[PDB]
Amino acid sequence: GKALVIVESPAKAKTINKYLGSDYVVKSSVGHIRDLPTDERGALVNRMGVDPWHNWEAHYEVLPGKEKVVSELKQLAEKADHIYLATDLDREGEAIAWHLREVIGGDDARYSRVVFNEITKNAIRQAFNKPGELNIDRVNAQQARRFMDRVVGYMVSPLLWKKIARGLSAGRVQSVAVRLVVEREREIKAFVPEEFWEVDASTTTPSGEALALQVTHQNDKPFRPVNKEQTQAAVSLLEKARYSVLEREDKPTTSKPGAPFITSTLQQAASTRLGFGVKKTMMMAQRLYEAGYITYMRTDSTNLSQDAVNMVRGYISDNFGKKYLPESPNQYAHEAIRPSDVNVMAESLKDMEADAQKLYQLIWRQFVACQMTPAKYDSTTLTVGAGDFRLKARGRILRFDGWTKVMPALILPAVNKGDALTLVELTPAQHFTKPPARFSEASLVKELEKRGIGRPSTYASIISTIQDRGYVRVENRRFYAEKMGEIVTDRLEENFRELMNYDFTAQMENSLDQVANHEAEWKAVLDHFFSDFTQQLDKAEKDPEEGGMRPNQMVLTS
Ligand SMILES: Cc1cn([C@H]2C[C@H](O)[C@@H](COP(=O)(O)O)O2)c(=O)[nH]c1=O
Repeated sequence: GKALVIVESPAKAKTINKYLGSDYVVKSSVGHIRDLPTDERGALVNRMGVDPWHNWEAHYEVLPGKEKVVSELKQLAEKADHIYLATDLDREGEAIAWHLREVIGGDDARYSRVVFNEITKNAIRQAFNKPGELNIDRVNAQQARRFMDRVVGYMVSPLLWKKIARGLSAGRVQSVAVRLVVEREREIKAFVPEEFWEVDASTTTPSGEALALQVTHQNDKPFRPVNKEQTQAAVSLLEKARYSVLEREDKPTTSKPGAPFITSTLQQAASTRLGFGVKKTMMMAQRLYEAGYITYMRTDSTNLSQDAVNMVRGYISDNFGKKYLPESPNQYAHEAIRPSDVNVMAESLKDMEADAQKLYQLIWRQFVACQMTPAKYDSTTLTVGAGDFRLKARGRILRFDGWTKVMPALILPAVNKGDALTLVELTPAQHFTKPPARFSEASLVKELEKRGIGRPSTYASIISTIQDRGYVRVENRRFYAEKMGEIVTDRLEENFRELMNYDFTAQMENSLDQVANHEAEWKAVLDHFFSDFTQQLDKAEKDPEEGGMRPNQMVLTS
């Protein structure tokens, strides 16, 4: 009679229940149901639940207490015509859907795998309207990832305990992420500030208005003294010069709004704008999503659907006006993270705490803004001559706010070419170059994406998973490398070159995408991975005098 619909959480079940008819019975598996534990050695194989020596055979086990949950599903399955798997659209979502279908058993024809990137009336309709099949390639991709991660962790770690210290850990990508922080740490420790000066000038227009200028050239060459004397020398020359407006240029400029958020950009914005960490932002994001307020929070696509863009353009038109609505929609190049209904304001959210509302507001503003016209400004650039010196002044005036209208609310004098300015005061100032900035959780993710290391679905885990391991720590919202973090990084770099290499790591991601798109077979990809890995691991175990990993020692004076 009725149909069975399975989701992974209660909150997701309630929201989706609002859009599924009487013939549907929604049920949340409430968790993962089944998963993995916690030249071959049976001991290692059981702890991992994967066998690199018997063609990657796995040993999945239902989770604790989840046994009664299993039987409850089987019952609902026998009294339902069709079974719908409505797990989240990403790969682990596909895998979770796979585990459900394995555990419940039955004919494959009995199953369907729905896909949706937001939980709305219209989205849930098209989802169950044209349902698809479980994509085994996306499943194979997800498991391959879990398998190699497991292999690196359970096989490299034992070596680290023997060579460095008990309790240490290793991570396929985790170690690579730690390397970036370790290199940044070392950069900062070795940086040597450099002295360089600047000179500003206070002048008067003929009328008598105040005009501030900064020295840019001397002898037509850039002006950049490096000590106190070089400056005073230039200062006393400038004190006698006759100042005049050698040139004026007025050009209209514009500023365009940013593209709609994606996982990485969202985290950075949340961290920069609201001081939210990656974990905080991703938990609220998911909470808003499962509540039906925003689209799926794991994406690297900045695209927007036709309806989404048409609903927003209408909003801009009713609430802002003709001059804010571009002629044609803005096209940036799955969907971006955006509100599900542009007409629902942050203040109208129900089950959400203050910060989850602030995040929604941020997402809302970005979305609305990206579809509005750009801001217009009238820039002015005055160039002033004085002896062999050339000075400059910058000024900007807003003419049309455009997109900045949806963001919170927030001047050179009049002079013609050839006018004489009167010197009033000369102000020298000493500065010094700064060392590279420290990574933030979000910035680190940003760096990872730039290098193609993470994936919208692993960033948060990567970030969290490299902490409380004694390698890197967050202090004042910034990353700091610990000594043990450098100790382990050099070891891995010397004895696991390929695994620590940035290009090889990014390549693995491409590698994994290829399995998902049927451009590669998962076991073959795992075999090649294991081959390179065990060759590295074998040499690492040898005594250092044969090229093996160095011990964390320090011999006497003997
Ligand atoms: C669930 C999950 C998905 N993903 C991804 C990467 C892909 O961009 C995305 C879906 O891609 P696909 O449509 O090509 O299969 O799922 C991860 O990287 N890690 C995860 O844990």
